[PDB]
Amino acid sequence: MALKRIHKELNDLARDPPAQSRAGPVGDDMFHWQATIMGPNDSPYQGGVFFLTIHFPTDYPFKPPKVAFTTRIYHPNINSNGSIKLDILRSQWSPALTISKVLLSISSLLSDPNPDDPLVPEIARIYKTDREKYNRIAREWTQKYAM
Amino acid sequence: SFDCAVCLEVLHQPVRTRCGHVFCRSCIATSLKNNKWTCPYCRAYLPSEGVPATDVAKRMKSEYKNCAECDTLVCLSEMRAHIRTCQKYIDKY
Ligand SMILES: [Zn+2]
Ligand SMILES: [Zn+2]
Ligand SMILES: [Zn+2]
Repeated sequence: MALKRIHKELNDLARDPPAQSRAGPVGDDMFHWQATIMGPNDSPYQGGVFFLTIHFPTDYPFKPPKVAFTTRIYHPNINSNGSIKLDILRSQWSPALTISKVLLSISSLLSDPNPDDPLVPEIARIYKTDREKYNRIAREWTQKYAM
Repeated sequence: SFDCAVCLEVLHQPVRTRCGHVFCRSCIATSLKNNKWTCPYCRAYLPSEGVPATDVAKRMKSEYKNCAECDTLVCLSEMRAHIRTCQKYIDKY
């Protein structure tokens, strides 16, 4: 069940590769993937390359994959352990979602943070009251950890 | 498209929900077991699994597709039966 669905996703990724992310299994553990996401243009992450680890559950797609950044990133919805606060990875997961769609949602999160439901309150505070300070710090972390 | 949004394969025994969406019988059943009363595509409230999509099943009897692993041309109404038994599939899994 889950294994065939994961294989199908990998094949569709190879047949129409996305313009701004790559993803695939680590060795021949089909349930353990690594992904790369480009920092979005017009965001403070622009020019950066961010690595993610993906663990699929054995009842996928009925439970969400576990997704975390391994590259350090300064963002109000991603913490120092790489955990991602994103509703489609939790209560709003649906079985029609795919890794391709998750990666697009994470790119959208980088472009447009959600400072009102944050994972890191201190960063959300800066994002809301001093946007250019947030931009400067996020850019500095991109230059240090993602390039 | 005759694909199921849940399993991503060609529909098998398609079922249509009240919100108009069509899934394999086993896919919408398993979806509702895991997240009750909810469409697995549009998240609309669903009071039941739905009804057999006999119109979709009829249309699939005259459609054909090449097997993703052995390239043989297979009728869509028989695609699940093919991938169950195709040696190129069995070989990979
Ligand atoms: Zn299905
Ligand atoms: Zn629906
Ligand atoms: Zn075949």
